[PDB]
Amino acid sequence: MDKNELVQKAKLAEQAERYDDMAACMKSVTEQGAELSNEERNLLSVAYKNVVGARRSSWRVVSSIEQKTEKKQQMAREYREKIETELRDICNDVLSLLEKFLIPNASQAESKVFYLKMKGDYYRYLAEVAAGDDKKGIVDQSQQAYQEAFEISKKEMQPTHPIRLGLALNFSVFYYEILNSPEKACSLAKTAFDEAIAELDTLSEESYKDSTLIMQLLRDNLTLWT
Amino acid sequence: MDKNELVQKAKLAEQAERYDDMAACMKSVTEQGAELSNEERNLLSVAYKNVVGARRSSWRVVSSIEQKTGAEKKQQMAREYREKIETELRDICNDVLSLLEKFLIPNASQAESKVFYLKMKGDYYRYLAEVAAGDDKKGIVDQSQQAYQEAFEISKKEMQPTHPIRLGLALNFSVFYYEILNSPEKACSLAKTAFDEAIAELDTLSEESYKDSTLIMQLLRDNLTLWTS
Amino acid sequence: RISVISTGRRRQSVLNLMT
Ligand SMILES: OC[C@H]1O[C@@](CO)(O[C@H]2O[C@H](CO)[C@@H](O)[C@H](O)[C@H]2O)[C@@H](O)[C@@H]1O
Ligand SMILES: OC[C@H]1O[C@@](CO)(O[C@H]2O[C@H](CO)[C@@H](O)[C@H](O)[C@H]2O)[C@@H](O)[C@@H]1O
Ligand SMILES: [Cl-]
Ligand SMILES: [Cl-]
Ligand SMILES: [Cl-]
Ligand SMILES: [Cl-]
Repeated sequence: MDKNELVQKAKLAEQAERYDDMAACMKSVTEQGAELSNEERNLLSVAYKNVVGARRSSWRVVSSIEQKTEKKQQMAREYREKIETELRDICNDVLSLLEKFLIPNASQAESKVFYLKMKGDYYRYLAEVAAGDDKKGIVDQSQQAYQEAFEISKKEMQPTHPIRLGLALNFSVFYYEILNSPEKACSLAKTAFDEAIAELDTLSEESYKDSTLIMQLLRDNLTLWT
Repeated sequence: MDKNELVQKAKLAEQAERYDDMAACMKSVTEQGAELSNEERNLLSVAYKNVVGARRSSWRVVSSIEQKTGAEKKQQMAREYREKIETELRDICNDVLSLLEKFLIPNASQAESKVFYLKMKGDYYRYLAEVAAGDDKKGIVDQSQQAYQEAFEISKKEMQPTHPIRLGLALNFSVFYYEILNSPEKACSLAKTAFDEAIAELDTLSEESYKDSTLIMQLLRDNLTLWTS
Repeated sequence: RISVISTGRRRQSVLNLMT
C-alpha cells in the first residue's frame, strides 16, 4: 500500500481517536524502510505514546487497587499481569522498529537523538513493570540509550533545543524514579538548565518556541528534588 | 468462572477504563441465565455504553470528514474507514440486542426492569438506525420504535410520572422522534408532556427521590429549549 | 512526575443507573 495513503489513514485514525489503528498505520510506514519525514516521525511517536499510555495508566490504577487490599487482592494481581503483557508487547514492538529501521536510518543528529531518547523512554516503560532478575538488564539498556542520545545532543544541538532539553528532562527523571539516585538526577538536570540559561543570557531571541517551558520543568524538578 | 469472580473483574476493568474487558465480563455474567441485580445491570449498561459510544463518536468524526472533502481517493479512504467502524458498531449492537432477547427481557421480574430493558432495546436499535442506509433502515427504525412504544405503555400504567426510568424513556424516545424520524413536533410534545406530568407530582417525592427525578427533568427541559429555539 | 514528547450544545440522551 502507498505510503502517503497509510499516512492519510493514520491521520484519519488520529482524528477518530483510534490510536491502535493509528499505530498500525505508522508501523507499516516505518517497515517500508525509508527514513521518516518529520511529520511521519511525529505521527508514529504520538500514536505509540497514546497506545502505551493507556496501558501504563491502567497498570497504575490496578496496582494501586491491588495494594489497598486475599481473593480480591489476587484477582487484581492477575489482571495487572494481563495489562503488563500488552504493555510489554507494545514496548517490544516500538523497540524493534527503533532498532531495525529508525535508529540505523537516521541521517541527522536531531532525528538520531530523538530516536535514541525514544529507545531510552520505552526501555524505561519496561523497567516500570519489570521484576527481580530481568529489571537490571532493562534498566541498563534504558540508561545506555539515554547516554548515547545525550552525548550526541551535547555535540550537535544548542542547549535550548527542545529535543536536547526534553532528553535531559526524561533522563533526569530516569535517574530519580528508576535508579533512585537524585544526586545524579539533580546534577544532570542542573547542568542542562544552566547551559540553556547561559545561552538565553547571550542571545536576544529564543531560537525555539518551547525552550523556556521545558526549562521550567527542569528547574521545578530541581527545586522539588536535595 | 463463577458470577462473583466475573463481577469483580468487571469492576477492576471499569476502574482501569478497559471497557471491552468490562463488557465481556458482564456478558458472561448475563449468559449464566440468572436475572441481573441492579448493580450487575448497571455494570453491563455502563460497559456497553462506553464500548458502543467510542464507535458512535468515531463514526460521526469520520462521517463528517467523508462528507466535507471535492472528491478524491481521500473521500474513498474515509468511506472505507467509516465502514470498518460501522461493522464494529453493528457487531456491538447485535451482541447487546441478543442478550436482551435471550436473557434480559425474559428474566425481568418487575415493571421497572422490564421498562429499563425495552428502553435499552429501543436505544441500541436506534444506534443501528443512526448508521443504517436504504433497504435495511425502515425495518431497523420500526424495531426501535416498537421497543420504545412498548416500554412507554408499561411505564404509563405501572410507574409514577416522576420515576427516573419513565422520565429517561420519554427523553430517549423523544430524541428518537426528533433525530431518527425527523418529527420535531412529536418529539417536543412527548418531552413536554413527560415534564409537565412530573412537576404536577414533584411534591410527593422525598429528598433523594427528588434529586433523581429532577436530574432527568432538567434534561427534558434543556432538550425542549434546544429544539424550540 | 512529568516527562515530555517533542513535536518538530448537543441534545442529551440518558442511561438510568438505579441504586
Ligand atoms: O495491546 C497489545 C496487544 O494487542 C495485540 C492484539 O491483541 O497485538 C497488537 O499490538 C501489538 C503491540 O503494538 C502489535 O505488535 C500487534 O501486531 C498488534 O496486533 C496483542 O498481541 C498484544 O499483546
Ligand atoms: O469492536 C467490535 C469488533 O471487535 C471484535 C473483535 O475484533 O469482537 C469483539 O467485540 C464483539 C462485540 O462486542 C464481541 O462479540 C466479540 O466477542 C469481541 O471479540 C469484532 O468481532 C467486532 O466487529
Ligand atoms: Cl509526509
Ligand atoms: Cl469473560
Ligand atoms: Cl451483584
Ligand atoms: Cl426543572
